[PDB]
Amino acid sequence: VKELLKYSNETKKRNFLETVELQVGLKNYDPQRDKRFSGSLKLPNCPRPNMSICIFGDAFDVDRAKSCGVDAMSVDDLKKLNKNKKLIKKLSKKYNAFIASEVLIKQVPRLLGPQLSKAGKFPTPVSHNDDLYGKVTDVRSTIKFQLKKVLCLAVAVGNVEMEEDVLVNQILMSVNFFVSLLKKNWQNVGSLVVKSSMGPAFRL
Amino acid sequence: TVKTGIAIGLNKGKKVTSMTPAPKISYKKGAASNRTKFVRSLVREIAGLSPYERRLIDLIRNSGEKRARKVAKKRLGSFTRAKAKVEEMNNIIAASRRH
Amino acid sequence: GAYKYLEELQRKKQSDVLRFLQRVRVWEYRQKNVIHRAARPTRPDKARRLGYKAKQGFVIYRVRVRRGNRKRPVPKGATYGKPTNQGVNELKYQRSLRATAEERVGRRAANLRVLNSYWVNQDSTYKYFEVILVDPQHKAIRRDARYNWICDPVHKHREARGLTATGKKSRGINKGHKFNNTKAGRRKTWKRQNTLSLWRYRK
RNA sequence: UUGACAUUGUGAAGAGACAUAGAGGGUGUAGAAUAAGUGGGAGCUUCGGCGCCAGUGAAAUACCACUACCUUUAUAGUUUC
RNA sequence: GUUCUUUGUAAAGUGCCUUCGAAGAGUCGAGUUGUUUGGGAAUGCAGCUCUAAGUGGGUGGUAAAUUCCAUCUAAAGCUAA
RNA sequence: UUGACCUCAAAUCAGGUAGGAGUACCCGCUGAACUUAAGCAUAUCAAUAAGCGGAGGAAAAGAAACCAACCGGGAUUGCCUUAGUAACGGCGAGUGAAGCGGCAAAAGCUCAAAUUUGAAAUCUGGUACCUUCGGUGCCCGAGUUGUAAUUUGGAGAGGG
Repeated sequence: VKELLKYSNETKKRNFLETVELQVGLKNYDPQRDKRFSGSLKLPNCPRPNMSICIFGDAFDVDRAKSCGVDAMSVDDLKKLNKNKKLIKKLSKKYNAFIASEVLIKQVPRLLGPQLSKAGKFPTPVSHNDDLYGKVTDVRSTIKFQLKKVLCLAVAVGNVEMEEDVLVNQILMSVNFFVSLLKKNWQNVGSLVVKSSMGPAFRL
Repeated sequence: TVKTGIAIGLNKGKKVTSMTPAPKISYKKGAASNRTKFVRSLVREIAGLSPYERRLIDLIRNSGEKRARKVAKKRLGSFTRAKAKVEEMNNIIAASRRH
Repeated sequence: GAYKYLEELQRKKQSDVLRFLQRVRVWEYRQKNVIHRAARPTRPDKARRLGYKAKQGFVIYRVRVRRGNRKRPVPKGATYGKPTNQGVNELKYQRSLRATAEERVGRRAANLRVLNSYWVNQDSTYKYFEVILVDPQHKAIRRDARYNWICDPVHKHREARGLTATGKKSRGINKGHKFNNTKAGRRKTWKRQNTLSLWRYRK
């Protein structure tokens, strides 16, 4: 189980030889086809910090600009509409709201090809800002399948504790197992190869 | 399960005090036992598979279980027998090739 | 016991091991006679569940029967009737190969009162079975509160009638609403509802 | 009579998928350059080679999970004719 | 009814607890061929091909997926009226 | 060389048993046509006659891999009811059941599957006598490729 090997727990804290903070991936095995319907395309909601410092571009106005300097990243306003229009893309993702959908008419010319903007297919506009910040920096895992039957994502860090990250890969063993369509194969939880970025892989 | 005490209802019947005695020996005829479990796997390593069971495991490991149930149903009988058959061969693929 | 092992072993005939042993013995019976006496039973596990005791009066027999169907014995194909009634090669039998083989070995050894039998081999041209018969002549079997019923004329040629397992499965002496037409005495029961009975009084 | 399957097996060559680990090459113009190409990346590392805050395009490289498109590229076992 | 041999370091019956606890395979079923039948997506029965399992399998009179309840125990046999 | 084991033999050896008859009533397989449909091809007749094989005094069957959906019944059969109904069917002519209720009659069970293994304790035949449908001494063989004892699901056994 998850209590034995590392997985996202204990064992791999004697295997890392780096000084920096890196995020590990979790490889699963789920047989699917080449069509456009079979797959687990959701957003596995994690509880505690993943410490992945993916600096944002939060632009809020009035009393939403003040509740942006505790758990979130960059604190912006509605005056910063001509700020990132040029060529600067120093943000992994952004986050608008109720007072930024009217100001969502001039932040569309330079975010089309990749699409890191605030649309209506991947949750960006919310009036509850200090609630969805513990879901983007804590990481609510971004998913989108390609062509074959395998899939990787993101959990948390390994320079923390053991029973505090055992609830991070807990609501992931039941998130990529549910959205995983009824057009799949034998076992939706099988081959487990957990490689970080320096050391070996442990299996369950 | 208790009744409605009336003619019909979700419980069509009479409200009578149930006695329920000790059940028969003719209920556990699906019981395996250490006598059978033992010999069953012993003679299975001696007899093994067959030609249809060989390309049956290479059908799963090569394609899938939806396709393997689609073969053994025309190879055998019911979809109920197909479910049971694949459960068996998969404990031999995982517990032999890896363990 | 070897019986528990030999029993489940003869359930996985789809294995390369049994099909080699088979090939050897099937050729063996094929190099013999159509009807001959087998010294020792090949399946004492199946033989013992039928009622087998090793000693005097226990005759084991081997039958080399042909397969296919029953071609009507009409010369040239000569019928005379209706097309629905005019079948020739789509003709079967109301009896199984097993049952029928026992009947031919009984026309041979009539002093014996055959028990039953089981399948042993088969290729395509022939089918093979291992029969068991008992002789109510020996005082060893004549007495004994296990076979007393055999020595009586009520058990003289059970296979000739179908008082045997295979014949009672074919004759359909089973319990059920599916075997209602032939619960016990198909013809007697048939003739039973086909009977117009009236009492001294017409109700 | 003709096809099908049972009967009905042991091999050899020749084409041939597959389970598997290594390897390998593809956007021609720009960016001295090898782009369907995603996420982590300021370092992995006794070097520093590239980097990179920088820059150009339809698309940024060692740190590459291979999650990949792909290989009639070499095989440890089976396979269709 | 009267009478002779002690059946016997024989066996049967019950009460409490523990471990267990084996129940018939070229059979079941299925497809199809034909036949019988009150049997209707196939009533039984025989052929040939395929070819079972054990919290299992048979049946619940409409085939089927799916999650279930009922209900018993085939593939051995014997018995008067 | 001597002695077994396996399998297949020989005799006017020993001791046995089979065929054929009958066939009113019962158990199988094979199997019609006529008739009717105002014709006649499915159908009906009929799962009948004849034919081939097997018994007894009854015979076969039978203690549920049942019938039900009840406050469930509870081996076989027969009769009354069901009901001439459900269903079947050129949906035509026609054919064609069952559980139940009532009642007569009433019977139960045993073999494989298990280490007797501190003991093949089991049984045939010869032969001696006898208390002669049978008992018992002695000798062969059966037979350990499994005979008694025990136990068959309703249980039940190894143990205490």
